[PDB]
Amino acid sequence: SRYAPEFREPLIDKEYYRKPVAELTEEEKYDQELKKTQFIKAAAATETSSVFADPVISKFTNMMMKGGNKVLARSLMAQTLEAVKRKQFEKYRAASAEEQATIERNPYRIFHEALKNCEPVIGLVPILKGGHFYQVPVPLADRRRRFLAMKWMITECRENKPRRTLMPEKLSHELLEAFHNRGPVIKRKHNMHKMAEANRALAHY
Amino acid sequence: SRFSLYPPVPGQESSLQWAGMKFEDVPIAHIKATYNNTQIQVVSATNASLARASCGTEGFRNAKKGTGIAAQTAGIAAAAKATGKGVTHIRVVVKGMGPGRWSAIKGLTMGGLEVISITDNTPVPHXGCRPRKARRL
Amino acid sequence: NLLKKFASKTKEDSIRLRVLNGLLYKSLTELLCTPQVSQEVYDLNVELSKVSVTSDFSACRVYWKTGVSAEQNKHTESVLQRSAAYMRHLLISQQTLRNVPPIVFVQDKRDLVLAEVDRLLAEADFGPPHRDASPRSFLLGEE
Amino acid sequence: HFLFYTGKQSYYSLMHDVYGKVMQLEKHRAESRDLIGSRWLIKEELEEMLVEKLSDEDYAQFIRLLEKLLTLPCGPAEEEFVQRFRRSVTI
Amino acid sequence: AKHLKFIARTVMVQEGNVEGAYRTLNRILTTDGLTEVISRRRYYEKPCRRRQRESYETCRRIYNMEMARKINFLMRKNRADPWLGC
RNA sequence: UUGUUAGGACCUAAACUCAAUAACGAAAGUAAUUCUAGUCAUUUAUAAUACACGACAGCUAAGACCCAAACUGGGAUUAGAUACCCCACUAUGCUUAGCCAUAAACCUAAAUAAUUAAAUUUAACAAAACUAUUUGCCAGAGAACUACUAGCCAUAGCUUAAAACUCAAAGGAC
Ligand SMILES: [Mg+2]
Ligand SMILES: [Mg+2]
Ligand SMILES: [Mg+2]
Ligand SMILES: [Mg+2]
Ligand SMILES: [Mg+2]
Ligand SMILES: [Mg+2]
Ligand SMILES: [Mg+2]
Ligand SMILES: [Mg+2]
Repeated sequence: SRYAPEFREPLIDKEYYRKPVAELTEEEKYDQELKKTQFIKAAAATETSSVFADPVISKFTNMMMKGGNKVLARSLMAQTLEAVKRKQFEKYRAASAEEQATIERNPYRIFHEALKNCEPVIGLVPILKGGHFYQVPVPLADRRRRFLAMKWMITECRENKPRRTLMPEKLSHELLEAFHNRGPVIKRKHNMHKMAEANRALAHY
Repeated sequence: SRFSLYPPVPGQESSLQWAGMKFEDVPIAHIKATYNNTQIQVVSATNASLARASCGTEGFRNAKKGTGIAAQTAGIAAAAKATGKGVTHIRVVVKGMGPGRWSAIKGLTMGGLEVISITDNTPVPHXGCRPRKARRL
Repeated sequence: NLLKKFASKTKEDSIRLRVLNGLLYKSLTELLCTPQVSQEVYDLNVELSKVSVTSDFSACRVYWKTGVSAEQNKHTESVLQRSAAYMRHLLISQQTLRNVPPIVFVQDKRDLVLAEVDRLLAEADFGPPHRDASPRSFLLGEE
Repeated sequence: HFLFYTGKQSYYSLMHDVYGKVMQLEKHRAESRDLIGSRWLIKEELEEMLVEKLSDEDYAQFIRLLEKLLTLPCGPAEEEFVQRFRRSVTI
Repeated sequence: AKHLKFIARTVMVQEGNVEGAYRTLNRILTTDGLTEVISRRRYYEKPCRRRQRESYETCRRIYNMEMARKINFLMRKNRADPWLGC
């Protein structure tokens, strides 16, 4: 890294800096005064104070990018959100007043609740003991649990789709189908948990 | 005006009574804790058998028969049989120095019996029988 | 000679190591269930996961079930290690094994992991069903 | 110099002065933060003042003696003395 | 077998603390040396080995007491440096 | 079979703690209790071809027998187990009479009277060194706790104890 270890990660929260001084906890208040005598890293190219910036979606975009083609990956995600909004608008208009209430037309809220529904609590780490492969139940961190949900989605769409379908049309159909807890990605989560149950005895190894 | 660890003296008058019973009357829980099996027998103060249990009778086998959790099950089983016969307070005479020496006493408490005292009767010869030869391993 | 004496400054293995490991675990468990080793060691109420003796027989490693609190574990580690030399004595003196290796105490936090998994697993969504040395050159004037 | 045969006549001549100062203050008998945002001189700077090679143990011992001087009541002469061994922290 | 039962090696439970009674009985049976005696008496220790063991314990106890005495004799001299700077 | 017995019988075998003690005895050896018998003065050292003793194992005869345990059988283990681990059991360990006379029988220190300085680590390591007295013993290693000889209750035994021949080392302490 070109940043010496003394450099501090930048804080790009607009409200935090403009809060009244008394509203800040003394711990947060201390850090502000300390940072006045520290070095601050320059903000990344994708780090802005925008109100429309969602960290979860920004991470999902980078996990789809190939060979540093961020423009294409962001375009595919933008087309996905639109493809999900347009699919719910059609359903909303073609639904009764009672059904209309339940229908969710916010793509950002369908994306977050979809991913959360695909996150596995426990995991399986494959081990080799005595010349056989004994995979054993494991607990997953908040970072590992989130990564697995995003990775499983980007891999179902990339592979298990017809040749002429496009990613904005397969991903939209999966975020919505996962959002209802019926997609194949949800089955991947269910299979992970069911195997861990089977290997309950092998946890010791 | 303090508690005495020493038990009541037989043949004297004491103010200590449990469930309207004197110390000499409280039934006795005989625990034989060996290195393989932990047996338990509960008897009345007149030497009449009321409950019996052991790691073997519970269903443990071989090396499991000589674990702490195996003896705990044996005590809970002996307690339940004793509680049915009408026993609430027991005097614990624990012979043996095996793994389920304490666990057998813990199971009896979990089973609803109230231990008022703990005696030890581990055989200690005063000079006796030549023990078997040391194991070479 | 007391000061001199006590200063002390200066498939066979597979089956043998499956008996020493079992017996040493059986024996050390009994040692720690009484104040025989120490009163401090008795109150720690330590449990033993397993004993692993090295193939060389250089050391005997005893795995004890670690707890949640680091302070509790740090204290238990110091007390257990200080008395390990004494524990070995007690096993040779009761004639458990004629020769016992230096005892080492290793931590076993696996019991905590298994409890965690069962917690999550119950809560999980399963889903619907010589020449140079010699003076010859010196004495001849060559050097 | 009377301390020549010590091998560190300049280090020990300085430790002789500071130890005599400490004794007079202790025999003779406020806030000690007369100077702020200052640091003790590093070993390399001390070695330059003495003009002799010092070890880490020699530097560590010198600082402890200077600290004890600050703890005790200090007249303006002492404050000027300890000032010599205080270098303004880079700003 | 001829003595009175329940006088010897008997502790009494205080307020239903059955574990504390047992833990005290263990400290009794260990301080009195019954624990070591029962453990050692599991297998036969031969007279030559018993004498070697007892001679070693005695010399081990003498050396551990004298070394503690040397440490405790200089426990008081471990204080703050009076002659700091010299 | 097991557990309990403040039931009975037995008096086999061994003597916890004390003993963190250092006593007694020529050595071997000896520590549950009581009682009886009993250790004692030769100036001191110095003894065999004589006399008397001498752990354990072993032999002989009649008993005892709780427990332990060569051997033996069974079970497991391992490529093999003729072992180590588990179970059963015998000689044997005990008593009464003899016999055998062997130990790393070692404090690896002969006994006795000195001295602590003789400018003594007088190698080193043990256990500071050293003088005198008397006896025993030793003279490179292996061959050799052997062969032969004599004595012995010993008969696959003990004590006594060489040579041929081979090597240039063997050995001790760091
Ligand atoms: Mg007898
Ligand atoms: Mg008399
Ligand atoms: Mg027999
Ligand atoms: Mg010896
Ligand atoms: Mg011989
Ligand atoms: Mg011969
Ligand atoms: Mg002959
Ligand atoms: Mg010759």
